[PDB]
Amino acid sequence: PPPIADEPLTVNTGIYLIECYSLDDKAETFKVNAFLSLSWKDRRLAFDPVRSGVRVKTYEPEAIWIPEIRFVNVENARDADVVDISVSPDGTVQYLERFSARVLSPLDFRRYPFDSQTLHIYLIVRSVDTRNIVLAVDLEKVGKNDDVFLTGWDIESFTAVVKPANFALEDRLESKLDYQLRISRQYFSYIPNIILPMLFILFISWTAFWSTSYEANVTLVVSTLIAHIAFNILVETNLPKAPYMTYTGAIIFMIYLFYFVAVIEVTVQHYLKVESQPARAASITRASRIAFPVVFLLANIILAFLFFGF
Amino acid sequence: PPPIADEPLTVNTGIYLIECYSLDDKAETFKVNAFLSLSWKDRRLAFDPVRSGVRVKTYEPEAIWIPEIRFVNVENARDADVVDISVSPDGTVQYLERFSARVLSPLDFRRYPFDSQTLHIYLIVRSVDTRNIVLAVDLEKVGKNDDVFLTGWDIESFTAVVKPANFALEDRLESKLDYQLRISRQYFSYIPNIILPMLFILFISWTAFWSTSYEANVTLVVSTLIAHIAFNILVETNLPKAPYMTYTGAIIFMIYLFYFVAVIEVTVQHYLKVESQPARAASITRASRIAFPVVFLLANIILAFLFFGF
Amino acid sequence: PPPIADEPLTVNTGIYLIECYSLDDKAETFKVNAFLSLSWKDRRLAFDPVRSGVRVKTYEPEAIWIPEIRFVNVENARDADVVDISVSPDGTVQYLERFSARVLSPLDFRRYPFDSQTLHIYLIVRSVDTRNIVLAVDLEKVGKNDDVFLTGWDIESFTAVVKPANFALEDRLESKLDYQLRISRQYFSYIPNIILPMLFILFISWTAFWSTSYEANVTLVVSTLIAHIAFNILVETNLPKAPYMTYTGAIIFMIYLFYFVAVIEVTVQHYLKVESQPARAASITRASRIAFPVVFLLANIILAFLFFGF
Amino acid sequence: PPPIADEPLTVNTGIYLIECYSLDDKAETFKVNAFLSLSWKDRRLAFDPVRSGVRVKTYEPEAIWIPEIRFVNVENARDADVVDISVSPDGTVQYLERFSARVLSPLDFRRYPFDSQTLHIYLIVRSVDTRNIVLAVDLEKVGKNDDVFLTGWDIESFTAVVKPANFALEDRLESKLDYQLRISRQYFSYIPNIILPMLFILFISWTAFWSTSYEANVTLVVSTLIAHIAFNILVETNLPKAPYMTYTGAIIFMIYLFYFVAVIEVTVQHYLKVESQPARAASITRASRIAFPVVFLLANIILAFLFFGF
Amino acid sequence: PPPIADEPLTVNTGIYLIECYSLDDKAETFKVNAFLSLSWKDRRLAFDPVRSGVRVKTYEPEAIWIPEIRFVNVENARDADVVDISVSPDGTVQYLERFSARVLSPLDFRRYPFDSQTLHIYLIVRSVDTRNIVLAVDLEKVGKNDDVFLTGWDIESFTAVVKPANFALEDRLESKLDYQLRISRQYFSYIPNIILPMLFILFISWTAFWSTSYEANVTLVVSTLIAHIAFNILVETNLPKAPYMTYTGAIIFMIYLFYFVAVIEVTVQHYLKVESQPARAASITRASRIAFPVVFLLANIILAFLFFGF
Ligand SMILES: [Cl-]
Ligand SMILES: [Cl-]
Ligand SMILES: [Cl-]
Ligand SMILES: [Cl-]
Ligand SMILES: [Cl-]
Ligand code: NA
Ligand code: NA
Ligand code: NA
Ligand code: NA
Ligand code: NA
Repeated sequence: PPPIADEPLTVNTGIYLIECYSLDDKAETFKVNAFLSLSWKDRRLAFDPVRSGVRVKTYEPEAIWIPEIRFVNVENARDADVVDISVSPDGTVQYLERFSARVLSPLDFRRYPFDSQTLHIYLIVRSVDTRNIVLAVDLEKVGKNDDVFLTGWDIESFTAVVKPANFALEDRLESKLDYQLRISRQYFSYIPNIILPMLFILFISWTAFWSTSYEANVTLVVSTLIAHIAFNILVETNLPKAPYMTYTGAIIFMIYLFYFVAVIEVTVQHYLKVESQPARAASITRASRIAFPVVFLLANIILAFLFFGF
Repeated sequence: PPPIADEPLTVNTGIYLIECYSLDDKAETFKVNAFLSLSWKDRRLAFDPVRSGVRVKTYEPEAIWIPEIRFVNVENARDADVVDISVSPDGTVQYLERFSARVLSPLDFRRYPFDSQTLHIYLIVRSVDTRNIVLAVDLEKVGKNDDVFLTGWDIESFTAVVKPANFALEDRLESKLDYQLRISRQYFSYIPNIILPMLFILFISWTAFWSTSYEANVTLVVSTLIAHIAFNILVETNLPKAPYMTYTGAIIFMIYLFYFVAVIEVTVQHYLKVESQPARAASITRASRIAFPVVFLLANIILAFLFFGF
Repeated sequence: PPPIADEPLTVNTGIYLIECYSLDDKAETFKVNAFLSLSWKDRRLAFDPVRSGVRVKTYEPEAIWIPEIRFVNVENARDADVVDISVSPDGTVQYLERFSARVLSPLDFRRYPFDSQTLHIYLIVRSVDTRNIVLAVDLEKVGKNDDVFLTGWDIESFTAVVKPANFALEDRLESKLDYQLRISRQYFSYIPNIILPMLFILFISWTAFWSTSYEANVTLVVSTLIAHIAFNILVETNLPKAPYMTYTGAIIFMIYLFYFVAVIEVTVQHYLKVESQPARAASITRASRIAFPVVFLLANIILAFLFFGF
Repeated sequence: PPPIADEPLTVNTGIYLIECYSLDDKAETFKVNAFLSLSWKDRRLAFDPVRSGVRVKTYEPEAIWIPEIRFVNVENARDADVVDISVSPDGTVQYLERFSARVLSPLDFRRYPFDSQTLHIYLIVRSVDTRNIVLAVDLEKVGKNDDVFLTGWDIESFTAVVKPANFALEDRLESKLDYQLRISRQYFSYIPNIILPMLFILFISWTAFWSTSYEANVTLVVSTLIAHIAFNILVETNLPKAPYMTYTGAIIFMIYLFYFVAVIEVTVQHYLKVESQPARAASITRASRIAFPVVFLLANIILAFLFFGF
Repeated sequence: PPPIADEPLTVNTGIYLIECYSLDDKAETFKVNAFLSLSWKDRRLAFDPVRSGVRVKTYEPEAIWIPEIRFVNVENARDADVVDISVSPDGTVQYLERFSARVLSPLDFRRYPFDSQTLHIYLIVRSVDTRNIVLAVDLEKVGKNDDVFLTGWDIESFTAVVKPANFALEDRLESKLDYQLRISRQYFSYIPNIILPMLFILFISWTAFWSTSYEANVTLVVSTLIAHIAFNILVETNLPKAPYMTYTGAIIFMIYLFYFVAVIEVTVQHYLKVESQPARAASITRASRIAFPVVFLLANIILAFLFFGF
């Protein structure tokens, strides 16, 4: 039994995160636990303060018409819990439910682990005989609790995009609001834990340039290679899967390339040394001791700018 | 209390994906979150616009007969949410529920990671005293939302196969519709991440052909073999299990074969060298330097065509 | 209010798999999704075709007495969905529910991966004041849909054991039916993927018999041993846990034993060589080159016959 | 509306395992699927066989008072299914529900994998105006079905501790029964699969005592060490986490200790050999060949007795 | 229909843990299973002992007004089970529900594995027309059962912070109580299992200082490095992820640094030895034999005090 007038029905909305948690780099989901507040005018139940004697009349949710507001990108849907319904005398209604759901918002890993992310929660509502339109009420949207935390993330802002995106769908108007939680990573623990050790084992491979022992050099470059892969296995947990070209793992790919040309160089210095041209081998080796770090530092700089300064 | 006439009851159907997600290579399932729209004529509740005054009369789902449409291939069944029921005056009914479920559609991994897939969602309905037949209404079947994404997949099309497959079952006619979501993989991130490093460590093994040091050669070919398996462990996540003959992993099997014959060759060049026939050893080695890459490039071509050009 | 007569109540039963899936080697469970059909005579609701005018009278499940048929070996119990209830005029009732559950059927891994399995679904019903007995109706038991698949299994048959096992339990008769789904594995993908590479790395270890270099030989046999264990880690997923003596893994245990005696032999050839008896060392080595493969092929044959030909 | 008399209300109880499954060494839980039978006198509904004509009067659970029996150590609580309620003429009531839950019973891993375990299921009931006391009825407690199995365990007994533990709690008496399922492990598959290979790779390390090659010896002892850790990773699944001092893993710790002193000995024999005291090196080596196995066999015996014979 | 008077409504509260379990270092959650007791005055249902004849009048929860107490930091919300409602004659009500939930309390890993933790459970209640305030009743808050256990933790205390934190929220007063479970780890099993073996493999690397064999030394330091990473993979389960600077893993980072400078030193002693300055190499080596352990023991002491003595 929807409210009736010549105007489209506006429904004021407001999310308020009590807790957010379980960001899931793999499923691209994150759980949330929040208030939802709806508010809309219904003159059919507008009432008299004086004859009834009360400032506000509460109602059970079964009793009166309530718009079908729905989340769009939510798996584990319909976890709801009505907390309050308060009808104002002029017929404005104030609905307030607690809810929680696992939202599905895609993440972009290209600048990992310096990425920022912007999680989304959509709300549609579908029209009936009246057209229906949602819109954000900022006093009740200010959705961060001070206590919200994503471990390993700094939480920038929770705000709504004030203009609803109205559109046709299966022969009805539908109105969709977009709430956005913005976050950025706590990278620094990764410097001690991921980048530095990989670099150390790479440098250990570069030691081979001061050796002429082909036996010591294969044992060097190849044993550091095994160490490299084993270490990559060790941190496999902090290197989430993407079908796209990540920053980390561009530099990883580049590191495997350095293992390969280190092996090429070692093999060359040895073939050269056995073809009785020791001067060329010692020159290629003495050269590599400068060449390898430098092309690395350069390729690292190109690569950083390509992802960040671009 | 089903509607009655001399004709079989046609029920118009339409799926509309709001979100699809959680494709699961292991369980061969994927979650979906969509509209379902059913529509069918029931003259028993056909009514008068003039005497009742309204263009359309909505009903609670308990109130009137509703066909038992059911998904066939769905674990985590019965996640339903009625959104709209609108009865036209001629007795046509328009049902619209939001639902989500994890569909069970088998995947074919033979051309991984260049595979395309075609996910399926079936709908049966079972006959009563009236025969019953489902059929697809394209205006409400156009099921892709623009926002649907399978991370790492390009989503080609969501369409329904318009002819229902009617058939006897436990002494009743049953009618089954087939909706099909079509997808194809985002392979390219795999070239930097999977294929190139395996190739580099294999080439490092081929370095042994320029060495005559049996000590350096065992250390070479066998340490690169350990590196190879360790790397395979590293990418174990991106190589899903099949009971059948995959393209990748045909080439992987072939790589293990190349490690084996490299070891055979190394051992031969060394036994030959100790039997005082150094010319045969250096000829077998100098030969291997061309033979190995070439049979590889050839075997790779045969293998590519066998899977793709066949 | 159970039906009454001087006879024990027979209830005709019939399972019909629509889908089976998620065979779980670890939990020894598998999910299923099927029809259940019950059928039994109740003269109390037998009725007149002529005075009532209809061939069959349908009933809501709340309305009439329905036997408590129950699955025995089912975790995630009670996922039910009544589809049809049709009462015949003589009082026979035809019940038909769709259901799904995860069945608990033990698997036997001794001949893995050439094993066949025979999954079980039990049905008990418990007596009241009337004795009660289940029995299988083959027209509705023919439970395979053509579309059922267990990925990596060929599905032989779905049949029921026609004689119920009646027995006393907590002072009541109980009757239990046994339905059996029979399957056999798709082994062949395992030959390229598991057996051949293990064999290659073992043969690489046998290469040591053509070397006299103790340095090269320890590096050989022990680096192939590390490769072995790393490879075992790689295929750890396809080697399910058992508390019993599996075929695969008998041969695996035997492979570790071959690494051990290869190390013993290498060490012996070297101690012999340093005790200035080179003729014994070269004889033991030249002997091993035949002895190792042959005792392997023999032990493999004994072992195959012990598990298969026994 | 509880039954009233001058006596405390005794409630006879009885669990009957239909299936037990999913023992979880990690969460320290195990799933169960059983009957529960309650029985208690209620003269308020005692009735006349002659005037009513029936030997037993069944009731719907809503209709009559039923004690709040509750499991204590259960996550995934309240999975219930009433099967029977039968009231005797003198007012004794016989309740029977099927249920399943995941019970939380701590495991003790100190003698793994020769451990036995004793799983617990508690039942409290809380007092009202009448005091209330549970007590076990053995005819309906005999809870094993013949078909119960924990894969890899032998199931000794399912019995109840007949004396309830009554106690004050939040100003009411509460009565708690303790049912106990007793089990012991199937260790033997572990001898081929875990213990023997670790021992083989350790013995391979001991081979170094017959070599004087410091190059061969480091390659030996350290490559077997890497093999060891890799093997430990391989069986990581069968070595469950404890915050306490396990038997296995005492012996593992001891094995790492043997790797360490083998390295110490090897380094010593080599420093001695370069300080031109070859006699002391060859004596320390020739000594180690007996010392290492023996201190091992001894330490293994001490360690076995400390855990088992103590 | 809330109780009315000129005063704010105080609601006495009390949690009582029956079981706590499944502490989850990864999700930073832990499950709990407890009593909740609410108590508050409602004169509207105050009653006469004499005219009604009973000391206490029990009520069904539907029948009377009950405050909306709610947990704040709880995923898997609303697992409730009313156990008792007892109204005193003066109108005080005594509510008692059993519940269980997975609480979300952040953990601090900086002093792992010597950390203590302090888990939190919050309770808000929201005001209506009356202001509403929660407060803790210690006789029913004494929440530890003697049987509570977190495996691997010693459980210090379960207490409540007696002063509620009242505050404005969405135009209502809200009152929030804070219950705190305090725990501290069982570290000692980690000394045999994690710290000692890492130290052993590190010391094995330090053996290289008594060798001048560059072949033996690369094989030494680098093979121990691989061993190190493999071992880190073995204990990866007991080293939970943090975005911050942990104590363990500061020492791990420092260990990787020692591998790196051991490689540097080895390479230097070898380049020095080939530049025909053997005295500098043997001095740097003989120096390292004291320098490495000592800077380690010092760095370990600095690092211990920085985390613990600071
Ligand atoms: Cl050399
Ligand atoms: Cl050589
Ligand atoms: Cl040698
Ligand atoms: Cl030596
Ligand atoms: Cl050297
Ligand atoms: Na890992
Ligand atoms: Na993996
Ligand atoms: Na694995
Ligand atoms: Na593992
Ligand atoms: Na691991």
